Amino acid sequence: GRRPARCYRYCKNKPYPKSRFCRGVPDAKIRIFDLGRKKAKVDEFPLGGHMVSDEYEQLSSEALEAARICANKYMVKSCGRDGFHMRVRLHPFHVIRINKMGMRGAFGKPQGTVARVHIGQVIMSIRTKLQNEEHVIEALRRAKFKFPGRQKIHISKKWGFTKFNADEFEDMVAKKCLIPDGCGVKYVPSHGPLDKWRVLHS
Amino acid sequence: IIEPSLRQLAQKYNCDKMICRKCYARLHPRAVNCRKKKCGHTNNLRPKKKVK
Amino acid sequence: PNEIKVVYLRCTGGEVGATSALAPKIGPLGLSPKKVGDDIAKATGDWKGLRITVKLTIQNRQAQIEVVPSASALIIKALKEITFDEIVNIARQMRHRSLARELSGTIKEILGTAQSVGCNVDGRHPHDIIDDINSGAVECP
Amino acid sequence: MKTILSNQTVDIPENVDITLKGRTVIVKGPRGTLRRDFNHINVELSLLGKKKKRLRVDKWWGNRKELATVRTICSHVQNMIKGVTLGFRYKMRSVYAHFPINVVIQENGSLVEIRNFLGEKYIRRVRMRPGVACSVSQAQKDELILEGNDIELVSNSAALIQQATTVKNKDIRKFLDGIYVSEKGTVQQA
Amino acid sequence: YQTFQRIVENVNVIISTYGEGESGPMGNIMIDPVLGTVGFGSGLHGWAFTLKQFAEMYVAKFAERAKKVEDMMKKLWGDRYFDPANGKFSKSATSPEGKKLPRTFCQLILDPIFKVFDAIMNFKKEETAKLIEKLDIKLDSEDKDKEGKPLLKAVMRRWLP
Amino acid sequence: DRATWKSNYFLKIIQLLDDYPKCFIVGADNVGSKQMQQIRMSLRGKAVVLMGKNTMMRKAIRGHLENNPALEKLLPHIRGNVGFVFTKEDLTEIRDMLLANKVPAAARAGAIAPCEVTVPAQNTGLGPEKTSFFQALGITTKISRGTIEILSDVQLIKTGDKVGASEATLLNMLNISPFSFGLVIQQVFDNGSIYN
RNA sequence: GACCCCAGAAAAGGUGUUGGUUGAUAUAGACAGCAGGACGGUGGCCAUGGAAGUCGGAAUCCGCUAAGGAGUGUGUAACA
Ligand SMILES: [Mg+2]
Ligand SMILES: [Mg+2]
Ligand SMILES: [Mg+2]
Ligand SMILES: [Mg+2]
Ligand SMILES: [Zn+2]
Repeated sequence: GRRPARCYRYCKNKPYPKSRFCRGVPDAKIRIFDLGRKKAKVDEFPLGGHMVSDEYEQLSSEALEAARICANKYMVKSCGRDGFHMRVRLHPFHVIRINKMGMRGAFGKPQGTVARVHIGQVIMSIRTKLQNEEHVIEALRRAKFKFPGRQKIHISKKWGFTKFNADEFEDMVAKKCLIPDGCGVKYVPSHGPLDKWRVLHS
Repeated sequence: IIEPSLRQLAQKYNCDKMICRKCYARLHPRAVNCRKKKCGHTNNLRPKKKVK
Repeated sequence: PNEIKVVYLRCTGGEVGATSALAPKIGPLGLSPKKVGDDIAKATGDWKGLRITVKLTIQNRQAQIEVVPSASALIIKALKEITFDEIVNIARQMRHRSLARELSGTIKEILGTAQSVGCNVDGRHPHDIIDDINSGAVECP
Repeated sequence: MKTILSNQTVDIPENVDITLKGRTVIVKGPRGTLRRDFNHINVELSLLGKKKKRLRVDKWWGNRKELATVRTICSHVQNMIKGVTLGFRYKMRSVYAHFPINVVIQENGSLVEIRNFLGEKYIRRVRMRPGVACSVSQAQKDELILEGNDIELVSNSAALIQQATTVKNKDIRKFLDGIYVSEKGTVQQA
Repeated sequence: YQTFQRIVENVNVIISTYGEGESGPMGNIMIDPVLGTVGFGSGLHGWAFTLKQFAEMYVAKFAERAKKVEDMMKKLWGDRYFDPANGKFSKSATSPEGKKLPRTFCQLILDPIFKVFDAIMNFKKEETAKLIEKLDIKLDSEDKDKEGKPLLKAVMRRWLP
Repeated sequence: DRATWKSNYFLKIIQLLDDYPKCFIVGADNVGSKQMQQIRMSLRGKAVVLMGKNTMMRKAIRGHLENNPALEKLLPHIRGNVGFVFTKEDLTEIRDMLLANKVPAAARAGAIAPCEVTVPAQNTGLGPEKTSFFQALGITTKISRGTIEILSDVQLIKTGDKVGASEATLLNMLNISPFSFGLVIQQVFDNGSIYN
């Protein structure tokens, strides 16, 4: 019922999102993009591991769902159901068409959704305890088999999912350049009202 | 009714071995890679099943 | 053989049961007890313990003295129904004390750790007691 | 990577005498002579002393493929040495479940006759390699004593008997019967 | 002898463990070759024997007939050994010089059968001749002409019905 | 924790060897931990038994004891599976007390047997289900009194040979103690001295 | 194997060889071999037809220790 992924592997069709022009699009296979302990604050999960994809191709929505399940089964089995947070950093926005059965009026109707990646772009993200690095690489290594192209595993120097480096994360939090809320942190520039400096720092 | 000391002697040559999962090749008990090029010396090995 | 020696153990206690006990399988070795011996077997081993109560039985021709080896979890579960600090100390007094022990702080630690399944003195699990073992650590000798 | 030099040395006992003719080692131990050429490899062989009689091989710019042949040669020469001072004796037992395996040793221990293997009517005749003599031992109920000076020939003849008694079309985890090598020792036990 | 011992041991062990009626209500029930309760033979070849016949004939070649043969009945089975050169029994596993001897059962029961079987099976005609007269077996028809296994079929039946 | 443990053993051998001047060089033969468990307790009142890697000992009491020589005579003697028993009382008593604390070790499969044991002809008392074990070794046994019976004493195992797998377990059921050995002293030490 | 278009190949593997990156162990003696020991509470708790280290749910200690997991696998109905 679905064509092989080799028929839509390449980004050659001028991004075609679901809009008022492209209606009647079936729902994408992947609806959940965050798994594990999505509530762990910032500190228990300082280790962030990424799956970057070094090919300009498009990954389908069913492949994104399949790799997410594959990474969830392993991370739960090994690190524990509460020992990790997963974030699929790819959304299947592009819509692929199919010309069902000659060439007259060949413009196809939507059939599925894919996500287009670049040479440097993370597909999946896992934050967890520091001692789970080997388990994170293995979980990503297995989920990589569910994608058409070639991907790399990279242990990011940044603290968890936060955009700030792990070595300096603790000391700016200490001097309150960052405050923790939710899964990430809030940068606090020293250029706002002074009353907001004094409700902090006190 | 084979006496056990000779029974272990025969199993050493018939039973106690590893089998390649890709080409079924009979390999020594300590084999880690298959010795045959037809499978590409794969390390996917399994012990030979016992009759127990 | 001590005029009889049919030493074998059994893993029942508390409720009499008799039929529910595994005694019929263990009966033939002595050839003495049968059903009547089983009934008297649970009579002394009725209470303390009220639990699994593994006992080592020394034979008495027809009767069978049911001396119970003081198993750790057995005595711990028997006492627990909770501080029992002195009660865990006496529970750590009557049993054989081999433990591959050296001093009294050792046995207080080892018996203290065995009762992790059923906690320990009021609001503290029996491990943070194990580190700072000073109170009564030498109260047995 | 090419090593400057890979070499290793073997010691020669007093009783046995080794002479070199190119890459051809000849040993003159008490139990006969053993000769084996090595011209399929490129090493240099030398006798070092006149009193302790040391045999040395060198490799001189080999990669790891041909570095492995330095100790292969020395192992062979040691096998030559042991084969002429102590000889090779491959005891091997015959195990059978139901049908006894009857072995008849024909002329001067060079032909063996496997009769009742799995109760077949086919007689298996296997010819020992030259210089290898097989026999039926008196110590054990049923086992072959095939002795010799060359380990390659003795072990190959032992393999000829072992592969001759192979159960076909049956489960070989059962039907464990046949003749297999039990121990590999020497003669004179020294 | 070993496999015979293994079987009777296997029969005796299973009699005792389930047949709780040991010495008591029926006495000792276990089979024993020395007691005469076990026999050897082959229904296909129509010949069988027990320790009585060999002991009975050994005495004949050697009322009161009962008592003397039951003691030799005892001697045949078990670990008791017999020295052929000494020509007598011995409880020691080895002769005084140091020559270990076969046990009494294999020595004086199985050897004549093994000699009889091998002679006919290998068609050693002179040996069958010396054996039949040394064994004193009556020669009926149809066997003087037929050799081999059917002849072994005949001589064992006639000797040991 | 490896570096800490190794250093801790250095401190332990240092501050204990400073105290006890009398020692025996004692070899750990095929000696179970459980049976070492009881000698440690059995000597706990009198002495203390300590040992580890023989290289551990060698570097410990060669480079840190330049202050107290006469223990260099331990250096060529600490070889093989060797140990220290650290005693303060008379050597003669702990000598025979060590000899008195012997274990009736069983027969492990694969172990060599330096001692000879042979089962006599006695009534074992085992039930009528263990005959197949005596069958495996060729013992002719008929059952008497509902118990297994050895008709004639049969050789069990000769010195200097390998224990059979089915043989070794048979000795356990018979409860008869096979070859048994434990802690054995080789050399002694007291303020720069060695004896038998 | 052998040259733009071009006339044929992928994912995935290799203890075949070569180079490279990173980490670790090791005279306080690594690695691999050959040889010993591999304990007590405790057949640890809850589940049980029987689950004793090894079908499972959790907990992950203590003492002797050189070291021994309240267990890596084979094995057992459970043991052993
Ligand atoms: Mg198709
Ligand atoms: Mg297009
Ligand atoms: Mg070699
Ligand atoms: Mg078939
Ligand atoms: Zn293969």
